[PDB]
Amino acid sequence: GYPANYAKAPRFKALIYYTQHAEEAHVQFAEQATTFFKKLNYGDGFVLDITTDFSKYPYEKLKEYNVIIMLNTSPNTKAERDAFEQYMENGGGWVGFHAAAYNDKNTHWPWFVKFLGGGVFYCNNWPPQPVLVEVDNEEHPVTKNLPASFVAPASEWYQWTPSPRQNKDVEVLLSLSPKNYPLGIKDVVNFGDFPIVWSNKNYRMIYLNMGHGDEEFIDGTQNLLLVNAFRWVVSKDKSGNPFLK
Amino acid sequence: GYPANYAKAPRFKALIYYTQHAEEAHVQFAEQATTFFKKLNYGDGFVLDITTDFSKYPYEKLKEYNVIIMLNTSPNTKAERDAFEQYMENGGGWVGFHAAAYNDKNTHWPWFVKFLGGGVFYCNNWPPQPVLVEVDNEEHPVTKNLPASFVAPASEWYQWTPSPRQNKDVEVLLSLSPKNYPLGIKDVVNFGDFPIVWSNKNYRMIYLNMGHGDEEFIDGTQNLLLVNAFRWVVSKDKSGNPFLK
Amino acid sequence: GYPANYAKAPRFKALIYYTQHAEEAHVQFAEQATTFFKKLNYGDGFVLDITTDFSKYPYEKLKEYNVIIMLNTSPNTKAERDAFEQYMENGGGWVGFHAAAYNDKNTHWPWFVKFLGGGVFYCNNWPPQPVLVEVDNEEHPVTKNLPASFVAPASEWYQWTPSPRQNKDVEVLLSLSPKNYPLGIKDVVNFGDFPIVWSNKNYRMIYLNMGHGDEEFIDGTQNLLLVNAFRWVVSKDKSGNPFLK
Repeated sequence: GYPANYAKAPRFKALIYYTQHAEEAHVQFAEQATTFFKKLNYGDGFVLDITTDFSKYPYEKLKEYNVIIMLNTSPNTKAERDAFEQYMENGGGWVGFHAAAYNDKNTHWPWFVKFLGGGVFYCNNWPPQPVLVEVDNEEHPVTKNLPASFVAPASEWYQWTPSPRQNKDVEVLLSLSPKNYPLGIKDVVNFGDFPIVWSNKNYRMIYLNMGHGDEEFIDGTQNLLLVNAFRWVVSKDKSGNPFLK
Repeated sequence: GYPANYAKAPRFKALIYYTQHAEEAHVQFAEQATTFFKKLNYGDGFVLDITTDFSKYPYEKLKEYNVIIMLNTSPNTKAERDAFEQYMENGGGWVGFHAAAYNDKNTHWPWFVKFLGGGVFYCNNWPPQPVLVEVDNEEHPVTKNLPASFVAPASEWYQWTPSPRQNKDVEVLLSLSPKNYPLGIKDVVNFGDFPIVWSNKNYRMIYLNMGHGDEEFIDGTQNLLLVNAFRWVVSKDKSGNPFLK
Repeated sequence: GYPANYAKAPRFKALIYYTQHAEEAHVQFAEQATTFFKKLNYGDGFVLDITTDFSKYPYEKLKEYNVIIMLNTSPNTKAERDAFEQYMENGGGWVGFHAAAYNDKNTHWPWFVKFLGGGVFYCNNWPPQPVLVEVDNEEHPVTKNLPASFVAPASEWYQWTPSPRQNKDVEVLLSLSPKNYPLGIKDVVNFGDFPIVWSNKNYRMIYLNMGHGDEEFIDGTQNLLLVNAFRWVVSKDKSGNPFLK
């Protein structure tokens, strides 16, 4: 048999959402990550919509998207938050990066904290720097063609309380190695669990902690992780896997 | 004695040939790869000539080059084809990239199909993406200082039929790992042998499947493979190894 | 308790010194390496001063710095050499790159030759190219989160005589692998010991042989080595580790 499946029309719809109302380093990442996903849509393998205004997307308009890619922020208004809740509870897809999972005592969105796996922002290192990362599960579609360990390019890295690993429904896929400790020049992280890529198995979602600055696409290994993360979430659609059409 | 051999004059002549009559991503690679080889000639270690018109090179003018670097296409006219045939049959050198080996039912160049090792274009993945690659032979001068496996930067990757590995006179040096399967977002490759760097031992030649887009030089490991590929073909010259002068 | 130490004010002072009176490739590295250290000082984790004139820094003014980063040259006048000698003998810190350690029969500075570990310039490869490098000691703070081996991005590489490894007081941390031999297109290095990152344990210092051209920051792994090198020299300040404040 022939080994290749050539698409006859776009396979699925993806929505990119990012804000300009964020730290310059987060806007820079969001703009370069948009270019990265646009390049993946050269030849129209899928339908890619880009927005800076999530208020135009109630649940009824979010339904058509296989996946939402949130590059630097999460919904802030009740209307936006409710739309995303209903979308995720009804089998929607999510690829979240860095500050898209940021939450503290002033977020007042317990559904989101639960959706992420319980982790509230705890600490971070400073300045952004490369780190040694480790694959927690080598048999997963996100990591099956990734080296067991590699140096990720420079980012600001976050710890959470409790660690998402403490959640029975969370599957941690990549972690920041404790061999990096003490980590930081300005703000130093000295210990603790440091997961950076995970999935809450109750939802069709993946979170990646990297997403800061203008140099997150200089590394082939991390770019492969991003392709793998996006592809896995898209393939898991309850209405069917789009790569089999 | 002293461990270094300093050149007294340029060691050999190389010719770069690429076309502007190709997909923009093929011209982008060709332009960046030309810069890469120009940087290797800082200080004039060799003589590097660059052309976009192979019709100016009959066999008598190709004789003067140790190696021809074909970045994105192969000869298309009988005169150009015949010149390249005579050059390769008389001990000439070749470094071919990506679309320089492309051939199908409308090519009508059976010598070139044989020269490449028999492989006719079969399929490809889409869009371009990084992949896990594996060294087939770790003792070879092209791969002796390369990691056993690594993630190559983004490219469009080709399968051939029959696989060049099936030819007794071909030595496969690098392979796209089956751990990458299923490979593709638009056009998905699900199985089969996937050699990407090989040599037909009947000629002083090397083929590298990568060569697409404007980010093929972001990776030190793949840049080393390219230095190694070029150096190996040049060293094997029948009139003597230029690196020993 | 809490795993993170957030700085309340800049932790230490660093001085960058580079010359414009050097090969362009050495000036290009120096300018990009200055940007790299400026990015490490985003948010003012430390105080970073930059100069092209070391004659403005007698010992009395050098004492205020935890570390001196020498990107492409060493002190050339007796006044500049005496200032640097007194600074290093009184517990000063040093991070040196590439041509900053260059010395030959016309240097007439035996203190510096001793400070470096005894190595006099012997030979080099040409043109600059990536190479397979190996970690010599995996337990050291400079290498504890680095892969055991990796391909470093393109640089011109130096051999010394005698090897710094022959010195009982020197700790070699990274080496250029002999698997790279024969190394070079123009100027070929065929054998010998090839250390590239080391420390003379009699001083608070680290030397890194890389530092040539405009593409030394394309690799996450080598960027981590540079962060690690800088952090380790700074952390060993006799007046106390600045990262524990």
